[PDB]
Amino acid sequence: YGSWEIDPKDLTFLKELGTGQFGVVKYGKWRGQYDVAIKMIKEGSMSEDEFIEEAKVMMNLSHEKLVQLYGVCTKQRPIFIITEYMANGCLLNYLREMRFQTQQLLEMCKDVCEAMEYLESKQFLHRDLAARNCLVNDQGVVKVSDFGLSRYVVGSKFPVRWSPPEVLMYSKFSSKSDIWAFGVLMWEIYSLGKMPYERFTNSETAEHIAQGLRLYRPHLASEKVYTIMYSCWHEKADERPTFKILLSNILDVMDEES
Amino acid sequence: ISNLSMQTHAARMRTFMYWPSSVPVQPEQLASAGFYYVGRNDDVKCFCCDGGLRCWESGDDPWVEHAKWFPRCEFLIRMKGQEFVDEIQGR
Ligand SMILES: [Zn+2]
Repeated sequence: YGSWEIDPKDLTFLKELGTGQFGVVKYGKWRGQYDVAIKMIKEGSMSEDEFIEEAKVMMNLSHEKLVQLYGVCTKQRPIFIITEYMANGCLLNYLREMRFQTQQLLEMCKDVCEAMEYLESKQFLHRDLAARNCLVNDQGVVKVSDFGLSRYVVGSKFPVRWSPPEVLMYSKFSSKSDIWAFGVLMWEIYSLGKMPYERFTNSETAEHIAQGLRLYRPHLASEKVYTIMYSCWHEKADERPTFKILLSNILDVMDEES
Repeated sequence: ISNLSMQTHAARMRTFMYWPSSVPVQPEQLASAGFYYVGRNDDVKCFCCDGGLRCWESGDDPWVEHAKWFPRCEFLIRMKGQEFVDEIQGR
């Protein structure tokens, strides 16, 4: 109910959470009872007309490992995307802070895979899958966030480290551009918040992933766990796995460890 | 203006005293592009647009990175002009 729209008069701003990729995020109460995160979407970057109509698709997605979108405040500038609050902040700082056991690291990959498998079934694209976008709740569960927003609006920018060769070269987005982005995310998880291709610049990285240079096996990644994330990086996007295939490769290693 | 205490180049240049030597971008071209050192890692803020930048790589131009991320900045435009910004943003 409410037409996916929230009355901004029922939103109480309690504390600032920080600047996200697509706007500044605040913490508060919706109707004085529900803990929410209000994302104020940045002026000038967004068309607003393109978002207002197409957002209805994004809101209808419902999954355990997907940040619950509560509603949007489109009636003003900037628009506010009200979602559930994720106590442990983002995955990127969370790994960097911590030390987990390796079965906890694999489990995190499994939560993101289960959510990507869901979006894959609904023909939806995340486009920007990385540890900075995944959020962690008060229970250490990872939930995917910042999906699709990338499709509503430089020489060499940092997302080059997360993008496959067809994205660097022709800017071709598909379920295979997100399979690759997931393998890179598995690498960030096993490397504990490390930067992908840390020894290379934004521009060097492009003419290296293009040549066939891949991420080295993280110290905590077993030689069979590295096989799963290496599956994700096929030079030819067609010979890459599916979120259902990957989920079954991950669940195989959980039994072959415990 | 966000940090009024850093509107002068020489004020910004003092914050780069604790700048790591390892960072390959110069404190001179950072202070010239409106940036000042915040005190942690390589985090710099524009005194004007409050825009924060970090993870500086070799071959970076603070003015180009200023226009790549904060192009509507009322200082970047007053110093380098819209014709510089449009060439960077529209790349
Ligand atoms: Zn600025």
